[PDB]
Amino acid sequence: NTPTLDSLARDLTVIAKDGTLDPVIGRDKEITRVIEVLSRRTKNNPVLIGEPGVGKTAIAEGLAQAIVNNEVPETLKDKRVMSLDMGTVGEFEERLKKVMEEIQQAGNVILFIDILKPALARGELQCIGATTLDEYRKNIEKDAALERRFQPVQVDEPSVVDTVAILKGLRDRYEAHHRINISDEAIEAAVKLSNRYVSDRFLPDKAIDLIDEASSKVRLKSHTTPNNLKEIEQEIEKVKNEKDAAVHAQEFENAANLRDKQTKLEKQYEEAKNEWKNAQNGMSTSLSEEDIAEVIAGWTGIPLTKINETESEKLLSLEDTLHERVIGQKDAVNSISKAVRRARAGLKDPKRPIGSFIFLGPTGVGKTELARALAESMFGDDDAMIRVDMSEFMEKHAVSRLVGAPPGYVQLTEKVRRKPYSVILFDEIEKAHPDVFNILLQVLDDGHLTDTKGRTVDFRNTIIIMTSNVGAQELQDQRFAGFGGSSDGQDYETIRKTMLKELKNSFRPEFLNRVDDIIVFHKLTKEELKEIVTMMVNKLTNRLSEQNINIIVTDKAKDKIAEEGYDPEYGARPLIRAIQKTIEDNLSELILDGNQIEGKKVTVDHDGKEFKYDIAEQ
Amino acid sequence: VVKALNTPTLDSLARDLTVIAKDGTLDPVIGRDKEITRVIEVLSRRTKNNPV
Amino acid sequence: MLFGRLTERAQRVLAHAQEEAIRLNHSNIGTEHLLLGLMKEPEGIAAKVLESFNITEDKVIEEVEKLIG
Ligand SMILES: Nc1ncnc2c1ncn2[C@@H]1O[C@H](COP(=O)(O)OP(=O)(O)OP(=O)(O)O)[C@@H](O)[C@H]1O
Repeated sequence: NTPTLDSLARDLTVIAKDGTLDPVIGRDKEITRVIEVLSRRTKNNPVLIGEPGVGKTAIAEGLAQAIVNNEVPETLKDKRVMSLDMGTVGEFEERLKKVMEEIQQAGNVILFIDILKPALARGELQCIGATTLDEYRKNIEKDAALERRFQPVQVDEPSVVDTVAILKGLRDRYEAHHRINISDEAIEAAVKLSNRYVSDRFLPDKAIDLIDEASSKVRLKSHTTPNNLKEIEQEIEKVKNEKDAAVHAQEFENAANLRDKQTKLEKQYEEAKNEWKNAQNGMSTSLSEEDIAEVIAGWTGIPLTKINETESEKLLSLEDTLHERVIGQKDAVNSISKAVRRARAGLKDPKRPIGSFIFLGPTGVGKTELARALAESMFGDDDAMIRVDMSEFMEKHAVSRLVGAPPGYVQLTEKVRRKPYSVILFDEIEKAHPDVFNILLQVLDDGHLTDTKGRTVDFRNTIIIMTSNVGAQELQDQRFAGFGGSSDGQDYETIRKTMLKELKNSFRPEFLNRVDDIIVFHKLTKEELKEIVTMMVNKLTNRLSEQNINIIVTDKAKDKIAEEGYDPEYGARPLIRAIQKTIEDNLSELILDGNQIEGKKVTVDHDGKEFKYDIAEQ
Repeated sequence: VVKALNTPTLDSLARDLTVIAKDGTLDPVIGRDKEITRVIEVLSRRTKNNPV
Repeated sequence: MLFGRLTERAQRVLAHAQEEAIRLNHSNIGTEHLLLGLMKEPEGIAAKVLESFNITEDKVIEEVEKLIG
């Protein structure tokens, strides 16, 4: 019975014999793979290759449990499974020899791990590894003796349908504890919302983590006292205290009356409790899909208004959001709106990125503003954007930075792994190392990468937008080409074709084949800045909602301030400086003058020379 | 005025809080209602019911 | 546990102190008012304590009125 092995490690077949834990669900293929590898004459030592946390222990648990259920074949029939943890690591080597001798003598003991080279060379130990890929390629692959004795097995997270099956399998184990009726529609919504945002710890702990507050909220709300039993309980408590005081007062004349009142209150409380509990038991604790959405709203900080969507009106409202946040140049909005919906529906290849637009045009037009608006209207998070600057990626040694530090030395992949649903933006792409272009082409074509540690990152749900400043000199010449007008009257397709023809001269012909649509921004005119000033004023008023102050700016002031920093090359940069140094300078003094304008209305008017401020009621 | 007037193992190995709080000696915890509600909501669950 | 343990007579003492504060033109409910509120409750256990100590109602009222302003 291998007493030495049973004392120096933890036996799993004993725990699985009682079956006190939840059964391993969704790992029906890993068990068959393990029992098939263990039956092979050569390389009979499977290794659970994968990142920690994906359920490597569950594989061993299921393998040990299969013995009790008589599901293992004759090759692995009535054979115990023993796992030796890394916490038990001279005198250390004196125990493993006895353990392997007992394993060889018994013939039914299967070793499991998270000196031994002669043991594995002869195949006397059918150990099953569980180390990560990084350590497996660092301590096992370097040895030739163990190279032909260990068969790597790919163990990773299951599919979404497998996760739904796992959740439905253990439904009773959760419903029988707190007596909560879990609806079928809540399982799919929960598994969708968990994978939508929580994608850091992989499966299955990123999908089962939602059922901790969603049901508890309604359970606690329905378990409280609706101002019926609390008053009776307080009356009973005060009557009991009064009776105790009377008993300690040696005044038993009122003791009988107090006892009778206490008995009557106890009877009334019992009747009320019975009639309340009958009504409570008359209905079941059904679960709705709103609780999971509320829980995930607090888990990630996303407002509930964005999560509570059917993913059908988002595409329609994308154009409205882009037109509201970005003033003018609707051609880019209409061009990007058509391309994203095709990929979202499924017309485009799922592995390829949803968006592959390229931003072109003069600086200061607001490309970053449009990117942020798109990210907010598509994902709902403004800060879920990763920006990589190509200014530092000019040498050959810089290619080993975004993919990760190679083993021996000590970015983008690490950040994008935690946020697969993020918008990726690049700057100065026209000046970058050639290997970066190859990496970007591989991302656009294959749809995924792999770091130096062997972990595979995902780029299927990532939108790649590259901003290039080349070709800006061509657009500005077209505006002044004809007197009395510009190129705005020309069709957008002609300008797009000319910019594409000029773009492929500097870039690779095959690099532009993956671009869904070339994005070209227009110029800023006098009328466009008037609405930008209005938007800035509205944003300033919104930021002053706490002080309850209404600020209105006349169009004359907007026109006067628009020309203060009008420059096509700079863009909208001088506008912020002009706004801050004209109105806000006087506003701050009024705020600090003992709340002079608190709870009032401020009006900005340009009389021709200065900006007179009017203070009145709000 | 004077003349005219249960799991015991854990009790000795630890300290009981609700006994002292029953007598009305501890300072009233005010403003921590959100934390108390969060703790009681997390604690009442089959899985992941150990708040930290 | 402030109001969760006071008896009916305990609240009567407080009410007597509060009503005596108004009559005496005192805006502060001092300790001199609780004594008067207790003296006007000849039903509690404390009533026997003062009765057995030759403590009446009229003497304490004037004694506390002389001390206070
Ligand atoms: N139509 C518009 N309405 C309001 N603000 C606008 C509009 N167009 C541009 N802006 C503003 O112009 C600013 C320009 O800054 P931004 O960083 O976005 O510039 P950019 O043109 O993308 O260039 P760069 O890549 O050099 O940073 C933005 O912050 C945005 O608020």
